[PDB]
Amino acid sequence: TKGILGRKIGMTQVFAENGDLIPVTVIEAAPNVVLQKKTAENDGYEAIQLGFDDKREKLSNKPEKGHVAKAETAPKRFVKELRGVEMDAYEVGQEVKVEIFSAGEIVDVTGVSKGKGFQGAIKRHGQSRGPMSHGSRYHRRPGSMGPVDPNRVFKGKLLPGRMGGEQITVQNLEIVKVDAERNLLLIKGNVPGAKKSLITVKSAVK
Amino acid sequence: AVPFRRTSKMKKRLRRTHFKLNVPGMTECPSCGEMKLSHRVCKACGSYNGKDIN
Amino acid sequence: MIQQETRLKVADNSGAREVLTIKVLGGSGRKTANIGDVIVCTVKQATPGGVVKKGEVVKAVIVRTKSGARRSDGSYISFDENACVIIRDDKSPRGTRIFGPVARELRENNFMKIVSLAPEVI
Amino acid sequence: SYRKLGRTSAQRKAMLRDLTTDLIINERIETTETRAKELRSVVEKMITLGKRGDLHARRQAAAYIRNEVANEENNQDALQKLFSDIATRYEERQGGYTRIMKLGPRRGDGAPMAIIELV
Amino acid sequence: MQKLIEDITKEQLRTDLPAFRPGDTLRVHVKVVEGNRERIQIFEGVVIKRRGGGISETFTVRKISYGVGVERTFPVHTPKIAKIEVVRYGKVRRAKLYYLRELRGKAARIKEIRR
RNA sequence: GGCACCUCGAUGUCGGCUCAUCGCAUCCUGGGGCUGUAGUCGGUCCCAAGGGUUGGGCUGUUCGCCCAUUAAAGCGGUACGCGAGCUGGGUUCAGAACGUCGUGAGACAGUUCGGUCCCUAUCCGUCGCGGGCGCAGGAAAUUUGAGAGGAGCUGUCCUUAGUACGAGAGGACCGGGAUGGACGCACCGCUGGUGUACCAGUUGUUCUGCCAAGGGCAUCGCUGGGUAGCUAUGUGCGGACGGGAUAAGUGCUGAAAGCAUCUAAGCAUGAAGCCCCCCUCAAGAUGAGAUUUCCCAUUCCGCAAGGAAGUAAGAUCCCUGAAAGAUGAUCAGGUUGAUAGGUCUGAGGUGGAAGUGUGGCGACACAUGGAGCUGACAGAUACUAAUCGAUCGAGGACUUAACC
Repeated sequence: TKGILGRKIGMTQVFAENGDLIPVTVIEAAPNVVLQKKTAENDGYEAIQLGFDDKREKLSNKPEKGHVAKAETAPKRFVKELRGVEMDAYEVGQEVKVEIFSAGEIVDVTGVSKGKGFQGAIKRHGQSRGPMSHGSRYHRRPGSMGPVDPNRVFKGKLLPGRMGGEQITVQNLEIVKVDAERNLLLIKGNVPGAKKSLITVKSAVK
Repeated sequence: AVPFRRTSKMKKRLRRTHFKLNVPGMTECPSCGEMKLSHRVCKACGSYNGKDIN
Repeated sequence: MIQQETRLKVADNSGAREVLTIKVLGGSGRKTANIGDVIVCTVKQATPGGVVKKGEVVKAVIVRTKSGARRSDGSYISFDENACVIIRDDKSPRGTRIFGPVARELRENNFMKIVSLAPEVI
Repeated sequence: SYRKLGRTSAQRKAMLRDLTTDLIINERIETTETRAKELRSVVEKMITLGKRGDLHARRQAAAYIRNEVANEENNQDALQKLFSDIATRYEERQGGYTRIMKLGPRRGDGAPMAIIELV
Repeated sequence: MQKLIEDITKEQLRTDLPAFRPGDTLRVHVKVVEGNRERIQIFEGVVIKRRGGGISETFTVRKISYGVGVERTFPVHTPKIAKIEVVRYGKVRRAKLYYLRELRGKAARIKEIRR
């Protein structure tokens, strides 16, 4: 398989030479560098781990600097790895850029979600709330615990808690335009995560 | 909404094991002599970042 | 979004004036009707002389709503009121002459007959 | 965003207006930390306003700051004292006319005091 | 961000548009294709709104048709708005002229500023 | 229903709302056998619990009956689930009445009108979030996956094809294609909603000595809009293709028992079912895993059992913050720096500021001028604040292989 890692800059709409209107997700991705080529006979499996954008020497520490000095680049802030790629396709230290994708290709997209915080059950899992009138003192409560005979509540009754911050994958997205000059991506749809955040883009396994 | 049993001594201490309060952060004043917080102006010397404040 | 029990204005010569959606068809529980789909309904008030009287269950399609209708180009169509036309099951209207502007969505929903008898199509 | 300061908008706006008038009054404020942090920006846009120093500016700053006495022997009101003296003093530094000095908290409630002075 | 957005959409935003205020009256030509038979339906009306920016800029227009008022909306820079021209210059006060839906019949006067 | 076994030093009783969960004696969807199964439809029976299993009218009603849809409108268990979650319509108080019974006070699983539902969560349990310690040095990252979760639902239309079948009527199996309903996930460009330090108009009163221009209060005084953020009714996507082992079933070969026989030996096929494939968590997995990179094995003491005291890598305290946030935590930053607030330039929004001058008795309208103003938005800018500091944090036991 094939895939890159970038930073989500924004999202807008773009016309596609037919009259219909196509909202798009805008992702800038400076050319990534493979730092380590994970191989089967020592790592138990094959993979490539690669870094996305630079860091200043102030925030760079000595261990990661020594790790990067094999591929002889600037230190990388954002490092992830992919599985299922062609093992001999990528030499260590080479770039991947943006042009390995072409417009019209179905795409698996994965990113962290927008963090929201401690929300109630109403927001968290969207089950309805009680009456707002006719004497109801049950305005926004999260429902009954469960039966009596098991003498305890079961695991996984869905309760108020924190939202967000947990990575989510949208499948079968379609890349509508690639701008290799500015190192930009432009995918139809809506991509999860806050602005200027992590976003990784993969070829769809479907 | 009622304690069904009394809480024993070791349970009480075990709850209170985190209720201890931390020390502040001191730093030696720019003007000599005494102790001061970080990012607070000096109470005694009346100075901060080497500069004097009335 | 035409919804269950919404009162509708009629825009043809079938004699019905105000109809009352029984509920919408399609899936098992359809909470909504947008432009184009058949809704079963009863008639609340009517002209004296008409093919349909007051108070019988009939089948109809809404032809113009006040909530917007979205076309693929990016345009939207919307109106000031809600109207529908009574359709018998031959998928063509009961009245012989309809009034007012009608949306284009009833083209690709196969409705050339009412589209032709429409006085104006936007 | 911007802080709420534990009060709704009416007396909040009255509070900030009163503090910034006090700032122009005596060029040095002792208050709590968060009042100082939200104080800084507003007094320094009034300082930009006074640096602009035209008649639209006079009326705009009149609509926010209040009329105290600032130099009583000259009967100098706060508006004119701003618009004459302080704009001419700080016309050159294109921003950042405020400083925050933090102190130990009060005996009464441990509220973190700050020193605000215009410099 | 908005720098990169406008550079990526400059090639697609249209240019041949007379500048208009949302209290004026227009006719707009659309190239709607019905049965692979391309033809132009003209749409005469009055702007009610002009909202957005970049190519997210959009505007909308009202017309009274057979006693029924209609909203028509478009994005500003679609390829498939063929021709647009101003017929008459309006004088309004509001930026958004929303009350025209309530105001039906003559009492919806738009004054000719002749500017 | 019978018995009276725990509870009368209190175990809250119908129905409804919110929330589920389990069984299968399966309502639909899946696979089959028989048919008095031609085909479209069915009847029964078997395998199958993965998922789903509608809105109204009436009555307190479960239940029913009716209206309209749907593939279907399942049956039951969980103190007739669920009141320290909610409801109080009815039964189950005290008032009052009707019918009836009683000489009467009064009474009726007879009716009718009205009728106080307490609790600051201790421990289990549940949902999130932190600190310590461990993982025979000390750190920064990347991971493996045991093992957990979730999704796992369906219609309609076109074609095959008016083709097989059928005197006819009518109408397919299998296979392709398009599109939808409901759910869930994500997110503001669009449609909008909100938007209480944004803008504009406007009444009363009061205040800034007066006019002008403004301030306060009147639900944000009212009204029309509206940035960011949040958001659905708005937008994008999913439940695809597959593999393996199967259930009911269909078999191939073949004796026991010269035949027969899906059977005992062997070899197959066969489900929305099981395990994977999809998504997420996951080494406290004490079995504490793996990879790469950095720090090195200093100073003293009993010399040695082992301690203590400075440190390296690297962290922390403290400070500026938000894309994160109840606080912790996370992340961006801390003077070789764009972290936040200013300033300037913008986007966008409100929309024609004041002051002038003209016309007009006048309220007013014009030009100056897309002017004036602008919370969160995005670029630059060292202007102001992230200063001096401090604290923590390595020196490593037996054997087999192997070579100083």
